[PDB]
Amino acid sequence: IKMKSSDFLESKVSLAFHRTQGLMIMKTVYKGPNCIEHNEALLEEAKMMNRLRHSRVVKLLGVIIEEGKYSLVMEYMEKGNLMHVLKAEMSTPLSVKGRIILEIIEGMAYLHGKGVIHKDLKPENILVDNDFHIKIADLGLASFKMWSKLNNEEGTLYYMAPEHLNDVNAKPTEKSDVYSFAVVLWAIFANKEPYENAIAEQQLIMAIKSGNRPDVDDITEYCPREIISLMKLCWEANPEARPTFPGIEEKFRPFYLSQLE
Amino acid sequence: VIKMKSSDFLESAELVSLAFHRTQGLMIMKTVYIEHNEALLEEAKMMNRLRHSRVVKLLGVIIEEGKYSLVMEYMEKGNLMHVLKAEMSTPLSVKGRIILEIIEGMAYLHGKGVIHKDLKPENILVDNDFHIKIADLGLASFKMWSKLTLYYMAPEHLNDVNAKPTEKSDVYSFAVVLWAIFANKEPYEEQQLIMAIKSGNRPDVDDITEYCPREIISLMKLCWEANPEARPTFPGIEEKFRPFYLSQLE
Ligand SMILES: C[C@H](NC(=O)c1cn(C)c2ccc(-c3ccn4nc(NC(=O)C5CC5)nc4c3)cc12)c1cccc(F)c1
Ligand SMILES: C[C@H](NC(=O)c1cn(C)c2ccc(-c3ccn4nc(NC(=O)C5CC5)nc4c3)cc12)c1cccc(F)c1
Repeated sequence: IKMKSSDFLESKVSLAFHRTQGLMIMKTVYKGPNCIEHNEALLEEAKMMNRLRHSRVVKLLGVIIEEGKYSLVMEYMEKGNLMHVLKAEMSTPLSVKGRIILEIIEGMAYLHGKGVIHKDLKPENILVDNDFHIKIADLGLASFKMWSKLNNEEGTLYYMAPEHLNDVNAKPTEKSDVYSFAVVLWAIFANKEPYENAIAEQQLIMAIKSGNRPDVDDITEYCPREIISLMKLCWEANPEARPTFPGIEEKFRPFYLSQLE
Repeated sequence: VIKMKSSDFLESAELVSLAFHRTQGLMIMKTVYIEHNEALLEEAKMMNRLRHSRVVKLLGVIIEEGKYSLVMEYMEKGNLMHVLKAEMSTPLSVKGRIILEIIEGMAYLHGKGVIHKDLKPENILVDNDFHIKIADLGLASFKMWSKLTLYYMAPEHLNDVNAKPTEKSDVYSFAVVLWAIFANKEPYEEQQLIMAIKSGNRPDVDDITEYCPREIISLMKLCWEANPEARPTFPGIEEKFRPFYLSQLE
């Protein structure tokens, strides 16, 4: 699982070419003074990332732990993130959008089943391959404590549950990821980011905390009536009222097979 | 649009940077930052069409491969709040002219189908002669370049980010600028205040200790009416305020 920087041809998210295994994605996280006290915990977190093995989760291919330099190596996803694909000038049919929603659900159920709270689910953390299959990613390292710590030693809020806005000590839960899935759902059918009419961040933060949600009327594409009810269910103000991902998969999978696929 | 190069500038200093152009003088540069380019250039081509004596002009754009910058004309005295708080006094006649120039600038923008949406004293810049220009520091009007305070927000946009701003949203902002011009300070010296504003709270008129003509108090109250329908338009304000300024204030 551990690699060396010299395992890569010579040229912060970059395309990298490993000398034997080929094209990969490299994110160098820290390039400063030595800090080897963190190293066993960083290595154990990398091993936890590497044990996340599921078709809808980006695989960690390697970790570089060098005396001044820490890097994570991931597999490459050819088509970029969900928002870029939704905005490409070829249209994405309802059947493919339905499949993507189910795969996001499958990936998120798997992560929650492994005791992982994503904490930063958004269209940019949903990557797409050539066949329009998706994998969940963590570009800002929001999910693993020590790597997030190392990233910050010396982000968009459209998808943040309202309980976390203006609250640095609220602990993210499974219901915080369910909130983010709701707005991603809205984005998949609007083909754009929400809240285009916001003027100021404090206006948007306070509006969302008081009950503002993405404009369902701004979906001019056909959006099945059950998916509008799903997003509204998932962005409920009270987290206890939000469903779980296994619960979402149990209602959305038959609906996807009978109507959308 | 004029496209410019970073090699066209001698000196830079942060302040958004003040830059010294090789021929055209002092300028303000905001470095903001290939999928983006024809639309990014088209927004700039559109900004450049705002040509008016009371609106800050886009002089050029720098599209370099690690660098995206907007170049604006420089306003020597900074923004309106900085000028109102200086201990050199601003007589009523200069305050009246400033109000009329804000109106001219706002009428011109609306005439071009531009809704400012963020009118406030920080977006009102002042030159050496105390003439003003309307600016958009937060890039609030052009989406993609913005892609790269609530005291002046009309109550219909408070706790409602999906309502579409109108010309009447700028008239509300004008009203609070009026109050600030005569108090020489920001008003309301958030969820509690937001709700009070949504139910009718306004800046305290009794907190204006400077002399303030009766017509400007009534205009202020007219322009900040809860119902957007009751607020005048800027051409409507100009027909009442231009003769009033000439006969009483100038
Ligand atoms: C183990 C996994 N950790 C990660 O996923 C990542 C963590 N960090 C810091 C990353 C940084 C970049 C990428 C990434 C990976 C692949 N690609 N592929 C393209 N493709 C194009 O840009 C195309 C040209 C247009 N971009 C990317 C970007 C991933 C991760 C994970 C952990 C926890 C929860 C999870 F859910 C998942
Ligand atoms: C075309 C025009 N676009 C803009 O207005 C600006 C857009 N962006 C991003 C800007 C960033 C900075 C400035 C700016 C310009 C000049 N000055 N001058 C001083 N002076 C002093 O700082 C102190 C005394 C020393 N500051 C400044 C700051 C302007 C703009 C516009 C568009 C739409 C509606 C409008 F109404 C106007």
